[PDB]
Order: sequence, then C-alpha cells, then structure tokens
Amino acid sequence: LAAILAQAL
Repeated sequence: LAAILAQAL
C-alpha cells in the first residue's frame, strides 16, 4: 500500500 499511495508524488 505504501508504494501505491506514494504514486501521488
């Protein structure tokens, strides 16, 4: 999840 949400930036 961390890496997916990180796609925001």
